Formats: sequence, C-alpha cells, structure tokens
Amino acid sequence: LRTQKRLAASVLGCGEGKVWLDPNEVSEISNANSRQSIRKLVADGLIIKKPVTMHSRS
Amino acid sequence: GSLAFLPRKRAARHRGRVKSFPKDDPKKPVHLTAAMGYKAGMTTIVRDLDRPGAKAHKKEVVEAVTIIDCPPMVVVGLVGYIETPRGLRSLTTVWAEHLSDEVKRRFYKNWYKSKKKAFTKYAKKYAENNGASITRELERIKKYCTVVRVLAHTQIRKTPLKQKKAHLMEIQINGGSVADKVEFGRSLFEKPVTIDTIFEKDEMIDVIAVTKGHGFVGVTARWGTKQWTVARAGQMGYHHRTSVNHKIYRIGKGDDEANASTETDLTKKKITPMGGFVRYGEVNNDYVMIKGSVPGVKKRIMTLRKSLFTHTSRKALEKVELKWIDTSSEFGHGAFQTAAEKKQFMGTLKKDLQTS
Amino acid sequence: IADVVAREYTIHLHKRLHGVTFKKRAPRAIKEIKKFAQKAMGTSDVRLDPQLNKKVWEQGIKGVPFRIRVRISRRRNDEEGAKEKLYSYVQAVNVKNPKGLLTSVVEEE
RNA sequence: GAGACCGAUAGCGCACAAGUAGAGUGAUCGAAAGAUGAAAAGCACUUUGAAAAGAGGGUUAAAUAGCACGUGAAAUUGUUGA
RNA sequence: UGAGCCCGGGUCGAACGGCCUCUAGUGCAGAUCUUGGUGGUAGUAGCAAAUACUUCAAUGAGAACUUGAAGGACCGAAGUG
RNA sequence: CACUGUCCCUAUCUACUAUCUAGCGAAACCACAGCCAAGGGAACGGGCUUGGCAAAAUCAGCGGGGAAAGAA
RNA sequence: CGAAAGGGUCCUGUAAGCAGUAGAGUAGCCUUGUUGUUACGAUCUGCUGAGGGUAAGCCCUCCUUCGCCUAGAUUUC
Repeated sequence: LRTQKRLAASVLGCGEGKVWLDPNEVSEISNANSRQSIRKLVADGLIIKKPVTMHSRS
Repeated sequence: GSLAFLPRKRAARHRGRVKSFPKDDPKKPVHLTAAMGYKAGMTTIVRDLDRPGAKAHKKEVVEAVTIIDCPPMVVVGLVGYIETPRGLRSLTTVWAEHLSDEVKRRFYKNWYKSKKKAFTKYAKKYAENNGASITRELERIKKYCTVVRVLAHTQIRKTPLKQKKAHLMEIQINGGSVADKVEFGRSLFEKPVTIDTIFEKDEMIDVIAVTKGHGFVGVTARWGTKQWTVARAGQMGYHHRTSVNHKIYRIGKGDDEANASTETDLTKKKITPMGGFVRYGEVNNDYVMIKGSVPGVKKRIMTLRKSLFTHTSRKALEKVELKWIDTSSEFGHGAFQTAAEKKQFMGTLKKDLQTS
Repeated sequence: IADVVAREYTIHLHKRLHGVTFKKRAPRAIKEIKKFAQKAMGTSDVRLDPQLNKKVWEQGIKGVPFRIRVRISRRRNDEEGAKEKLYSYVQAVNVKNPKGLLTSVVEEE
C-alpha cells in the first residue's frame, strides 16, 4: 500500500507520517488506485489524517 | 612452573584416585585407610594454642578451617590382589546381596529408562547351593591374595545435592593377616561405617581431589611470567592434586545438635552458617573440620586417606582445643551467629508485630 | 488435562535478564517469554499480545520490569492442514502489583 | 580464372548484426565467437512440482543428435567395483 | 632392441590407407614461453563504522531485511526537509 | 611541592571480535615432500648410511623450523 | 523435575501517602492588639530499620499453590 500512502498524502495535504490506513480494511484500500477512490475512503473514515503532535509550551 | 606437574591436562576422572595406600605390616590391628566426603565450605575458629617455642604460645589464634560433609559410607564389596612380576593384579571381587539403588546408578549412564537388572543374577548365587560360589571366591582371596580392599560407597540423599549417583571407591585394609582382613570384609558387608571409626581428632590426613577448573588461559596466569619447559597457553585447573598434612580439628556427629558449641562458649548451635552454606546448603550429618585450604570447589567429592609415614613434627602430636566456631552468614558481612541473638539485638520489627 | 486451558503466571525476568547486554534486554525478554509459554504449555506455536509487547517495552530497551504477570491461554489451532494442532496466546493482565501472586487457572464461565 | 597455400589458437584484426562489443579526454587501441538432424518431424498427451524442471509416453535410423545440440581427449570431479 | 607398427572389444558417422619417388609452416617437458581450461589452498580468510530493534495481521510456494497498525529510537530548519 | 598501575605486582568490569551455526564466499603461494640424532673431505640436505623410533581421522592456541650479510 | 509463593540470609538506607502551628516565611479580615483572627507555607517529626532488591553459580519448604513425567529417533555383541 505504498501508492495509497503517497496518494493519501497528496489528497489530504499532509506528510506520509500523518496518513493513517485502516488495519482491518486493507483489502478495501488495495482496490483504491485513483485519487477519487481514495477520496471515497477519506470521507468514509477508512483513511484518516492524524493531528499535530502535542507541543506543550507550559 | 614446576616440571613435576608437567602434563597440564584435565583430570581423567572427576573423583580422583589415592594412587598409594600406606605400607602394610601384619603386626598392626585391622583398620581401614581411606574415606570419602563432600566439600561444604569454610569457617573461622579460635584455638587456644599450646605450641612450646612459639610466639603465640598460650594465646588465642584465629584460623581458617574447612568443613567436609561425611555421611556414613556403606561397605558393599571386597577385592583381593596378588603380587606379580608385572605389578599387582586383581584376582577376585566379591560383592554382597541387597545392593542399594544409589551404587546401582553408578553402573548406568541412563538410569531413568533402564530395566535396572544390575547384580540380579549375583543375588541368586547367595542362595544357589548354599552360597558355594561366594565362599569359594573368599577362600581364593584368603589363600592366594597378598592384600585386600573394601568397596564402599557414599549416600547422596543425606547430602544436599541434586545428584543421585553414589560414588564407589576401593579402600585398603591394613594391619593383619590376609585371613583376618577377609573376615573383616565379609562381616562389614551391608553395614554403614562412620567417619568416627575411620579417623580421629588431632590427626594429619591426606586429602585428594580435583582442583577448580579455569579453561583456556594464556601464559600470564597459567605459568606466572612477567618444548615442555616453554610457557605455552592451554588448560589451567581441573588437575588432580594430593595434599599433605592437614589436621583434623573436629569430627562432628550430626546427632549432637551442639556441633559448634565448645567448652568455653555455651551456645547450642550447629556447624551450618546462619543462612546456610553458600551454594552448598546445610550439613546434617557427620562432618570433618580440616584446618587450612583444601583442593576442589564446593559440592565436590573429597577423598581423605591416612598419612603414609609416621610423622616427624610436633604439629601432629598437638591436642586441639577450640574456643568458638563462626556460624555467621557466609552470604555477606554477617554479625550474628544464631537467629536468636539477631532478634535480641534488632528488637521488634514491623512484620513480627503484624504476624503476632 | 484439557487441550483448552487458560492460566495466569508470574515471570521473574530479573533472573532471566541478569547480566545481559543493555541494548538487548527488551528483545531478549520477548524471547524468554516465548520460551516460558513453550515450556509451561508444551506448545511451540506461541503468539504474544501487542499490548504485552507494549508492557515489555514500557521503560525503553534496557528497562524491562523485574516481574511481569501474564495469562497464557492454550487454544486449538483449526486452520487447514496446520503443522501444529495447538497454540498458546499470552496477554499481560491488569493487577495492582505483580508480587505475591500464585499461579492460578481462570474459569471462562 | 586459378594454386603441390591455410583450414576456426590456422588463414586478413574480421569464415558469425567486425574495425562490431569494449577502453581512453583525445590522437588511437581493439577482441572473443563456425557445425542438431536428410527433413523441425524442435516432446502431442499424462503425471509430480510455486516455478525452473523431472518421470512416463512420443519424433527419428540414432534424445548414446534436448537448439548448455556432429565426433567429444587430457587436466580435474562424483558414484560404484577391487 | 627401440622410435613405433598391427589386431580384438566399445563409441561414432564419411571419407581413408600400403608401396616407390617429390615437397615442407614436419616430431617438445622445460623458454619467470603464448592462448584456453582446470586444481590444492578452502567451504578457509572474510561478509566493517553510521547506537536498534520488537509485537500482531495481510500478501505469497517461501518473509529479519514487502506492506498496514502499534511500541522503542533518530535527523533537529547550519535537516537524514 | 602535589598526584599518578611507571613499577613493587598486578587483579577486576563493559562493548566489538576472536568461538559455533545458516547463507554467501576469495587471494598469496604451490617440483615432490615434511619427526629427530651421528656421519656423509669441498664446515653444503630433505631424498643416502645406521640408530632412536614409529598407529586412523580431527578441533583450537602459538610465533620455533620450512628465511636471511660475503670477504677487501 | 520445573514455575511462582512464603520464611530465612544478605545489600541499600527510612518509600508513596497521611497527620502534628513544631515550623522560617508569604499574604487577606475588622479594628488597636495587653493572647486578634484566616489561608498558604519550604523545612522538621511520626506512622517507618520502613520501602525496594534477593540467584540469575544463596538456603529451606508439611498437605504453600500450579504443572510435567514410563517421551521418540539412531546404533550395538
């Protein structure tokens, strides 16, 4: 799923370290080969962008 | 190093052999000449010295002593020997009935799956005719042999070792006609022999064992430097050594329950250190207190035998009086001899109050 | 006596990780746990929980706890033509203190 | 058009997709490499193996001619026999 | 006598030999010979530094070094961007 | 003037190796070979003489041998 | 036989938390304080020779608990 990790980074506008793929839906991610098929799985919740790491200034 | 111990190789057998029994004369009383024991560890004693001419005469000296655990050997056999131009030859070995499973473990390398059939037919010749094969073989020893030996083995259940295989050794009978020592050997069958009867207090004895092994080392520690004579690397340790003139300071009974008690300290305690001997356990049998260092590691079988010659020193004719025996912890800087006077010194603890 | 049995054990890793190189203690503790369940259940097929791997690596690579307390569950490997017919699954359990606790069988019912 | 020439380490460096491949910044330097069978008839089909391949079966006069292909030495190697 | 000559047995498939003369790029153990091939050494020397890997699942005939997730480390904007 | 393993006098601890396994895998060098002693005129043996001897196949260390001036 | 546990023996040095105006000090209330109050508060003391570790090459086990065991391959007169 390296292609899906790279394309999700471009679709979600983040790095590959913030792209999260569903461990239980690897068969569904694998069929997604277009930027529209990944945009499906972002909306459905199977590909999720992680937030920024905590950087407490206090 | 010494060229006398030149073949610096590992010892051929773990037990180690006597290689020389004392020279025998028939005018002496009948007695055995060697025994076996297990190395427990060492302690500290105070002896009230009586050495006329010494600077420590009639003073207190602190000495290091070695404890060897000695369960009573069981006599199971009798081996006769004849003189030959080629040397000395074994002519006849006579065993007894009811051989224990411990010595039977010695004749097997896999006891757990064997059928344990050793000496099964030998048990049948004691009741075959009337014992004709047994009596014939003893009469062969009486009329042909020049010196006879006794097969005795130790018991491992009395000792705190995970081993179960007994150690079987030949012990020479000295002092009598060949007829007299044979009647000793047959009468001594199936019978435990204590170390109280073999040896005695205030006696130099000869200690035989295999030393501590160190594996492959270089010339820095194998020879002691800054063909055979050239210092070369190899095996150090696990060598057979015979040590000479070690005094028996005490022979404990094991029943007495005041083994470490002297006439001057009246504390009812045993020889076992407070917390146990490190890597050995507890000594619950007869023990021999040997002055000084003694070869072999802890748990190793020790072979003790009589001195070959009459002694030429006043150190052998010295009566040993002990003032106190250390019983404190070998496992650290122990300042307490018994459990009772540690709680007396410490006072009440938190766990003692919650339990009571 | 049953093929399916779950028991809870305490592993004294302090005596199993004594003197080991500091940078191999957390990897070796995983192998010693696998060696523990292989001996205690007779099964060469041993699987460790990912959260058990979290407990071992909690204090870094050289900070393995002295005593961990786990549950080893022998279950039947059905599969299809499996090499071995049984496997053991090991999970860390939640206790106040992994000391003073005897080995015990846990009832599924 | 010929030869008392040479016959694939020989004869031109080149009997072959040879002044090629390759080397050097460049001037330049510069190889190795021919042959199943009369005819591809170059293993249909079956079986084992993930595959490569192997075993049956088949083609041929010859698979002791399997495109690692005419004949197939020695060095060196394996198995069996003494 | 010898350099050698001749026959038997197996392999192979297209040309070859005796005799008298003629002719020559005509006979090898060496040349630290030329080209090509093959050994012992030898399953031997050895397969570095950049601290560091681990668990479950998927794919696959086969997974330490292929992927997903989760732990443990790192570059630290003069970057391993 | 002070300290220090420089030494008396040396011991101990850690990492990578050295060791073993799986996979991968060279080169130097190579007439044939490798136990000693005495003798072998040419101060030259390893092959000869005549003695000591002498028993398969192997695994690790070493620091000896299988190496060396040339004569005005 | 093995894994835990309990007790012993050693090593370190008094755990987390709770409580006492002992407590230097920092601050709000109303008014004179000759004995004014109210909160926070380093530090100290007690629970506490406590707490942690303990064989990996320490010792023992009275039903201390749980588990395992007559395996299976080769070779031999």
